[PDB]
Amino acid sequence: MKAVQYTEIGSEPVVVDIPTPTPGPGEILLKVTAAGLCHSDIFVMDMPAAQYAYGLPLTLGHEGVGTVAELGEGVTGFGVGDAVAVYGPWGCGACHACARGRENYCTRAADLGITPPGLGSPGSMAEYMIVDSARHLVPIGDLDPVAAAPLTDAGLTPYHAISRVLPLLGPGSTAVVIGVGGLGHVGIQILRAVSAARVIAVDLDDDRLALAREVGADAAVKSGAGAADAIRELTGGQGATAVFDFVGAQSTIDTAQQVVAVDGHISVVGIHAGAHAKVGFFMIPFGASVVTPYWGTRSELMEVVALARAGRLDIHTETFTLDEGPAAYRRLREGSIRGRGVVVP
Amino acid sequence: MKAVQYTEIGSEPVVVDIPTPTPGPGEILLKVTAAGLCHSDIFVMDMPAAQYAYGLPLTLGHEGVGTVAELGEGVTGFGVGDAVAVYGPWGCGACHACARGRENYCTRAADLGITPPGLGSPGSMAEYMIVDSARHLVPIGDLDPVAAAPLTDAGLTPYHAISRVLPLLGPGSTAVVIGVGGLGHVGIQILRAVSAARVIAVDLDDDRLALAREVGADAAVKSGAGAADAIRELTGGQGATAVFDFVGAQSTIDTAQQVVAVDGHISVVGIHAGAHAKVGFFMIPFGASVVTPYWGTRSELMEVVALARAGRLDIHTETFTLDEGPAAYRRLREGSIRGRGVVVP
Amino acid sequence: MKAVQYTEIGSEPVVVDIPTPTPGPGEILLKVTAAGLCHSDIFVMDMPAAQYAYGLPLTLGHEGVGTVAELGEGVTGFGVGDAVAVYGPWGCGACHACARGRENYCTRAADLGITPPGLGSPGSMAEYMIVDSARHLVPIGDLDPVAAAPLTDAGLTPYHAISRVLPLLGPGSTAVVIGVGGLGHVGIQILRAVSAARVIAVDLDDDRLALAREVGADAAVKSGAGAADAIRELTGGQGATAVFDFVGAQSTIDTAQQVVAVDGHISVVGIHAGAHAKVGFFMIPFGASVVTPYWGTRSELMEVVALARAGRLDIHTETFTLDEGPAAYRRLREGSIRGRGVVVP
Amino acid sequence: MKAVQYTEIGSEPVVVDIPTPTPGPGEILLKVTAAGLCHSDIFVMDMPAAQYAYGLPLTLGHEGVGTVAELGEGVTGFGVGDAVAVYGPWGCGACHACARGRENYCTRAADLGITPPGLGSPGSMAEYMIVDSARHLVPIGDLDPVAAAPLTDAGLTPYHAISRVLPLLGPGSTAVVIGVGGLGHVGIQILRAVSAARVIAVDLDDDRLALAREVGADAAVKSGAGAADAIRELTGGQGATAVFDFVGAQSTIDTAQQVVAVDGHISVVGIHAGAHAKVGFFMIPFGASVVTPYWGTRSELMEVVALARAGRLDIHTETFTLDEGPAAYRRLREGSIRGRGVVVP
Ligand SMILES: NC(=O)c1ccc[n+]([C@@H]2O[C@H](COP(=O)([O-])OP(=O)(O)OC[C@H]3O[C@@H](n4cnc5c(N)ncnc54)[C@H](O)[C@@H]3O)[C@@H](O)[C@H]2O)c1
Ligand SMILES: NC(=O)c1ccc[n+]([C@@H]2O[C@H](COP(=O)([O-])OP(=O)(O)OC[C@H]3O[C@@H](n4cnc5c(N)ncnc54)[C@H](O)[C@@H]3O)[C@@H](O)[C@H]2O)c1
Ligand SMILES: NC(=O)c1ccc[n+]([C@@H]2O[C@H](COP(=O)([O-])OP(=O)(O)OC[C@H]3O[C@@H](n4cnc5c(N)ncnc54)[C@H](O)[C@@H]3O)[C@@H](O)[C@H]2O)c1
Ligand SMILES: NC(=O)c1ccc[n+]([C@@H]2O[C@H](COP(=O)([O-])OP(=O)(O)OC[C@H]3O[C@@H](n4cnc5c(N)ncnc54)[C@H](O)[C@@H]3O)[C@@H](O)[C@H]2O)c1
Ligand SMILES: [Zn+2]
Ligand SMILES: [Zn+2]
Ligand SMILES: [Zn+2]
Ligand SMILES: [Zn+2]
Ligand SMILES: [Zn+2]
Ligand SMILES: [Zn+2]
Ligand SMILES: [Zn+2]
Ligand SMILES: [Zn+2]
Repeated sequence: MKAVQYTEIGSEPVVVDIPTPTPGPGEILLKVTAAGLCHSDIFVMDMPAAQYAYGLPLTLGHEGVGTVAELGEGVTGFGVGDAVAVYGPWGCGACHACARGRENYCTRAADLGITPPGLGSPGSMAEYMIVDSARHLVPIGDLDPVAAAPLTDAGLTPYHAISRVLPLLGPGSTAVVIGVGGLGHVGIQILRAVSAARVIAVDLDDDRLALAREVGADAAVKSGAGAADAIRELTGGQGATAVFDFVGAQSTIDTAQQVVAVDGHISVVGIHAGAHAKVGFFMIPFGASVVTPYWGTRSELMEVVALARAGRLDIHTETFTLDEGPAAYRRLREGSIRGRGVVVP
Repeated sequence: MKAVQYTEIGSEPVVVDIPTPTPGPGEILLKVTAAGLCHSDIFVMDMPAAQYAYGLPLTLGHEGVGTVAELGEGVTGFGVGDAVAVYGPWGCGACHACARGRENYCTRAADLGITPPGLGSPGSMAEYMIVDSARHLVPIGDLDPVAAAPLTDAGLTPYHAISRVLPLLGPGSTAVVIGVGGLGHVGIQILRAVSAARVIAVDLDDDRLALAREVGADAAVKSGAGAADAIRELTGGQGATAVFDFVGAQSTIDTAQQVVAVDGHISVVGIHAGAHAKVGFFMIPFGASVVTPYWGTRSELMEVVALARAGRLDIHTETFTLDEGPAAYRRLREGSIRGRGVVVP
Repeated sequence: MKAVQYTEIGSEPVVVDIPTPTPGPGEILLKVTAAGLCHSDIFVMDMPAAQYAYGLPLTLGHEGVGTVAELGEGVTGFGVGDAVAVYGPWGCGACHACARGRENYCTRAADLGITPPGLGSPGSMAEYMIVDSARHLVPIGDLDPVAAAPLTDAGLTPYHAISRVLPLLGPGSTAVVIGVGGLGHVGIQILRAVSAARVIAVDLDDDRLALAREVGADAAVKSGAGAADAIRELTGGQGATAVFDFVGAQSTIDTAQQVVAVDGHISVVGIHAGAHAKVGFFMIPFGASVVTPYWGTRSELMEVVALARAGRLDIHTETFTLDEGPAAYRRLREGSIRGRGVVVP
Repeated sequence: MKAVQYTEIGSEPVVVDIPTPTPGPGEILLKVTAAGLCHSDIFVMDMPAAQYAYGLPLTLGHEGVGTVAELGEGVTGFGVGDAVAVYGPWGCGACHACARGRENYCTRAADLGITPPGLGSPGSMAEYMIVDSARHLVPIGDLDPVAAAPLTDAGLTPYHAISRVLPLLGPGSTAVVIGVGGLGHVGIQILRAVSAARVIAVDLDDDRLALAREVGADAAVKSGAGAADAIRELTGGQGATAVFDFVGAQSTIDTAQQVVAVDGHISVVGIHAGAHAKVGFFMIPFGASVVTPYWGTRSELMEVVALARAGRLDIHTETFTLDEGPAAYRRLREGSIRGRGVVVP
């Protein structure tokens, strides 16, 4: 089968031919119908040799949608042909966090060597993929697979981050979204669907600001040195109830601390090496909590799928072939994918 | 009347003789029965002239209990003789936060120049004090005033910090308490009363470790370079569900980040200028939130008083006269008060 | 001044001339700009002499908006001319419930004879009204008073009822609204604004079904014997996550129990003498909780006003003069006010 | 193997000899070390033929602990020898409720015919039992099996009921526990461990009131006509924040409604044919929610075990042989087991 793999430290992903896999006991083989590119793939491929821990080669792609092709021995709950999305942050399934479907916060996964598809286990950017267990599949019914693939991360991660502090986001609240890319442009729509928050979007690029308005942002602000003041002008000196930073650079985190309200929240979702919020007296308002959330929970993925089926999400995508896999990643690096890049095998 | 005041930037507090205040409309005059010393007083008195903002002179004492002595015009809801504790973090009373009793997170107080007694307004460390409004008094009934004064902050503050994440502290959880002083020793007892968390205490002083055990900590380990390893030995690789740092030095925050669990919590309660948690990827576990909480809410103060009335709080105190005020603050600076220092005018 | 009063048991309200009131200490005098009619007014007037406890005469009107006309001694926080809404369920202001702004659940108000305007205290259906304390006024800025008056109950009450179980109403959830009248037509709109719930409206009146669709209901079905089956056809055998019954007749409550989901919720909001949910095994699904909520909290009222200011609420009203007061109550009785009747003095 | 089975409508259970089961794919065979008797078993056996739905014969016992004796094909996560407690309310594992581990509220189980061991599937009152899947096993380590068995229901069910409203039970709150039997005597101890509530116990029998005090009730009161007054005598006319009714007869539910506080909670846990709370205006206080909860969640069972391991639970048991099975049910019917009856095969 055809797949797109990271094969050498510091090199670009390449199209390879590798054996179509066979599902073992408990496992499920999907024919992949759509595979999303995530900016985290770029972070991974940029890691120095001394830090990269996912193994080589690695079939990329941790946003996966497909149809069930073959059932491993003993698998129940799905039949051949079923359209499903892959729950990515695999956990042990048995610890206290896993018991609540919070497998993203599994306390055993690291020790047991359990890794996500595309991030340690073979990913979805191939004609076929293996899923470890039936509980990491979620039915999507007749959802267009291309729009559905981003739901597994671009949808799921912001959904989780927002969900952590949803009770803060009542009428009169303001939510700031920094970074209107794959995650950001979906995060705006989630905010509008599950809360009455006023949504202020922030990006370096005017066209991304335009995208922000297209998907529902009430306001759009240019990132950089003037952004904090501009956000405050919109909120009055009260500041923003919550800031969801899908960039996570030191500059954006700094902006977030300068606009967040007393008893508010900063979610640092974007990943930038060494960048960090500075949480201490006189450096952040009283009671404004900060967190680096990770991916999302099982029930949350189901909720994201429900938003999509209700027509509440307009996922902006561009489609590529598998052969275009490497070219798509160059486009992602350069910031020319207006939304989510999705490979259709 | 006799009072203890901060009078000169960089000097020691001095016992003075100022006029006895008279309650204006809405105000209540208390005969002060007990005034707690707080380590925050030391921070305030150590601020450079360029940073000190509370005005000179200042009557110290933001932990106050007393008996209703005189009602200002219009005041209803209390009678002369009523024993009361004073709610410290005064708010505008009208904003969204205040409307929920969360006056500590009032978004108007700073602009309106509303300040706490002993931290901008005349404090409790005098024979008498003024309270601005009935809603800032809470009934204590027949509670011993000496052990009651500390409830207003030594109790309230850790109680609020713990309350922010109470749902995390189920059976099986671990709470670490760094700093077993005024706040810490009460924080331990709160944890034991409102949760099933296992409580691990940390301090530099072995006698304070003993105190931690006396008030019900399950374990108590020396602070410093070996603390994180010792803590982890006790919890196993899982780490602590929540860390309540009542020291807030960089070293103690660092320890906090080194032991906190995935999806856990760090509460930086102690105040050390420039000290801050570093919240970013690869520097703290996924999902581990961090906050600097501030004082507490009105209903929380009521709840702390209810804990004390139910005999759940063994508050350790040393009693001083007003004249001993300055000396008591020296005792606190050097760390020789086993618990809370309390002045009885 | 002119006012509409209930003056004798079993009779209709009448237009009377009574003295314009003078604000005492702490009180505020409003020039009333809008007074809403509530169906609870009909319940009150329909009570037998032996049950009616609100005293006679009684100036009706517990939905009130006005401008501050006169300040009582020592009142602060408002100036003459300020546009305000009246928070109705007055509480003691000092109990644990009140300290959280939940004055609707005040545990002292009964004992202290603290009653709401229009429901024991003189109401808003008059040229002027007295408000007991500044904490019972909420600023409405430039909101049109006619549309604003219903926010104080028709908005507040459903808002509170929904807010009790907001975390249940995630994507994929369903909320049934029974009764598309004053409260119901606003409750529909609150659901769409603060949740991703699908909204199914239920009413006896075909024109009210149309109103439900006009204000955002995803579906509307005829009430009565066939309604449960029809609701279930819409939701599949899962049933409705939550049912908000703004009628509260035995028949509508029976419908609610027949459609509510496992671990769902029934909020019996509407008031019908003797009607009640029957909560017992085999009579209702496991975990489906039931409550009769009352009015709403202070912070909730602020949140309702914020919804209105953000253009999230389209309140359907019909305007009457004071002289038309009694005629308007007759219209309310016959069910010919499409939304909320509002008197403009 | 020997087992205790319900074999004939209206008859007592009998000791039988039936084949030892063999684990199918995914299933686990346990050697049973302890099997708890529950009063629900009596309710089941008292069901008329027309209502009884669990099939005959039925091996009784929905409280089970044992050691892993054999793994079915492809089972992972447990080894032969492992000591485990059985999670009883089996769900589909894949719906939105199950994804959160709330299998007790699975919306698919009825339609799929998924039934609990002892309540439709073969129970634990036998030398060996089958568990359908690994996710329904929780490790107990070296916990004594006799005292562990009750954790799976007598512990889990009260734990879940209390957990639904735990935020209500702060310092100053009162929890009433009606019925100090298998569940009740554990419920009292859970309240003391996970909250600061004052616990008032109610029972018909003085010796059960003695039991209540032995396990930490703050007060004990005779059930019946005088109970409501006696509870209010203890709580002051304020009422009880929460009432956990482990009897659930019309009379005890009536008592609960007569004592519950405004904005409080009644949990109808006990099962008595036809009895129900009557939730309507003037029949119950404002905001006081009522629910019939069912069993408990996966993470809750883990928490219960964690309480036991930390020594927070003193489970009163009497031990029986399998041969004494029927005799023990006679003892339970007459109310002469002082706590929980446990069969040790
Ligand atoms: N925490 C998690 O569990 C997790 C999950 C998924 C993605 N991520 C991270 O989230 C981030 C976003 O991922 P993506 O795939 O949506 O990225 P993307 O490449 O699709 O979009 C990046 C967007 O951010 C904007 N941007 C860059 N710098 C900015 C700045 N200084 N200020 C404002 N906007 C700026 C760009 O213009 C672009 O619109 C990445 O860092 C990724 O690694 C984290
Ligand atoms: N966030 C808030 O609203 C707020 C409110 C009250 C107090 N505080 C702060 O809390 C802190 C504690 O106040 P307090 O009155 O309890 O002080 P305290 O003087 O009574 O007690 C200090 C304790 O901390 C211990 N300690 C100091 N350094 C330590 C370290 N490196 N490791 C372990 N233990 C150490 C000491 O041995 C002593 O037992 C102060 O910084 C105070 O300003 C903050
Ligand atoms: N619990 C509280 O705090 C609270 C607060 C305000 C109002 N209420 C109660 O809410 C109820 C509604 O008040 P309102 O002013 O909105 O009433 P309304 O007269 O404005 O509207 C009544 C609506 O209910 C519909 N209706 C009547 N019977 C019905 C039935 N059998 N099935 C379906 N629809 C039916 C009518 O067609 C009409 O559309 C009243 O009982 C009032 O007492 C309770
Ligand atoms: N909802 C659920 O998921 C679930 C789960 C387990 C048990 N239950 C039910 O809970 C109830 C208790 O079960 P158990 O096994 O603990 O019972 P048990 O037989 O062990 O104990 C019953 C206790 O209730 C007392 N009692 C009986 N009538 C009383 C009254 N009128 N007032 C006060 N006390 C009274 C008895 O004296 C005894 O102490 C049963 O009805 C059972 O079916 C429900
Ligand atoms: Zn990603
Ligand atoms: Zn796990
Ligand atoms: Zn202090
Ligand atoms: Zn305020
Ligand atoms: Zn009303
Ligand atoms: Zn009150
Ligand atoms: Zn049972
Ligand atoms: Zn299920």
